[PDB]
Amino acid sequence: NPFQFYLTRVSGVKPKYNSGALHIKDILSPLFGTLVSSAQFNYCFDVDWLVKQYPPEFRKKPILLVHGDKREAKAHLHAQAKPYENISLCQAKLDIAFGTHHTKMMLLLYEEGLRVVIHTSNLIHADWHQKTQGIWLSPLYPRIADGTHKSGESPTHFKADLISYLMAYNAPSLKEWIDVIHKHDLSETNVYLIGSTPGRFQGSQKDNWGHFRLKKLLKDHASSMPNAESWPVVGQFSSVGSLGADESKWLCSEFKESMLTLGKESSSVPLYLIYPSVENVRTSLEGYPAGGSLPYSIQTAEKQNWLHSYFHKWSAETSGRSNAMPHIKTYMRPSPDFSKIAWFLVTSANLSKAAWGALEKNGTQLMIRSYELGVLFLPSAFGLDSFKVKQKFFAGSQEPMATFPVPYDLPPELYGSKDRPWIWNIPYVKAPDTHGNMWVP
Repeated sequence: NPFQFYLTRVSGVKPKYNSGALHIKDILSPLFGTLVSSAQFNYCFDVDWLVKQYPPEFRKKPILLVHGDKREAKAHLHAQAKPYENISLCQAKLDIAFGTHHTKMMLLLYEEGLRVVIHTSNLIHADWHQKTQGIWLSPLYPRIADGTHKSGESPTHFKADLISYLMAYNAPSLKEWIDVIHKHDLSETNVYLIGSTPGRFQGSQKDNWGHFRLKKLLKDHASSMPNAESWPVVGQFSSVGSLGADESKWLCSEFKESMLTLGKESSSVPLYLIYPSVENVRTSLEGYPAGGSLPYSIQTAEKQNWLHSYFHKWSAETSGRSNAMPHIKTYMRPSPDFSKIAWFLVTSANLSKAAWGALEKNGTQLMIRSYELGVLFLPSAFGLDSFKVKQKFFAGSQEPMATFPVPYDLPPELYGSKDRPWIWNIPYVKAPDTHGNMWVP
């Protein structure tokens, strides 16, 4: 299939729902390539666990961990890695307050070429065990021969855009990876990179990152259709930032405005937000502890009760994952009957200004606090005008190159009047979870 979009394996679902899913041990297997070295960009690391996911024959190859931890957290990560002489660390600079290094990416250098993996899971056992997580696997990119001058660039500009993302760190260990990427041919890549890096972007730079980057790609590489105003926007995420006292402050002004862009020309567009309810979490495979990875605080939520009228339950019968709580984040533009989509984005970015950017200085500057990274699937990059939605995620549909695997059910289902968004720091003592426990933070 052309999309190379996968879910992680879920322990406890029937095998038909894991056939075609990937565990981290599969990604790092010798079948994917003969590993020389690797870089693991992430937020949270269990180093003992991570080294054990590499094949035994590859466990002494150099590994670079790219993280954003400071102070005692930084010391803790260094102490985790100290037993492993082959592990180096790169601390990503976070010079704006309340930012984090959230990007989840593997750079895998092999004897045979290079691969890039952009995904949504932390490098801890629980993120790969019973959660819904998303992975994009690049092609095996071959080396460009010594002495040959060619760009190695794709029609989506992925090579230059990945180098641009790594340049933003201003880090010597990542300049080494930039030089690796320069030496490989990434021309087969059919996705667009959408990154966030921390900073204040004006002028020539405003469209490089965050939601203005999305807007620019949709302006330039998508077409508007008649009745575009009836094509909804769907956003699906595992954490919610402080969005302001009403929808006009950010969500339905600048964020929705970027998401509804199509084509170059100059709003009643429905907006569906998918976020687990308390009942989704209680009845999940993990039970209430799944909610330790859904970090919405009561202090934030009680400032924006207007937001919850946009919320829809998690449901994923299409992939057998209704009880596997989502840590994937996705954004997409379905048709009014949800049978087609104009584009699909899988990313680390949750529904927050820190991740997507907030306009400042009278709309001339986009300020971003965090590192995030995702890949955008546009029909034009596949010779198509729209994607047909795959009816069953792991099924064999008659036109796989035209048929996009959406991992959750459409249309999304609105919360009922008794439902509440999962809020992780209040107790739930009315009904026990699948393991027989309550939640008492």
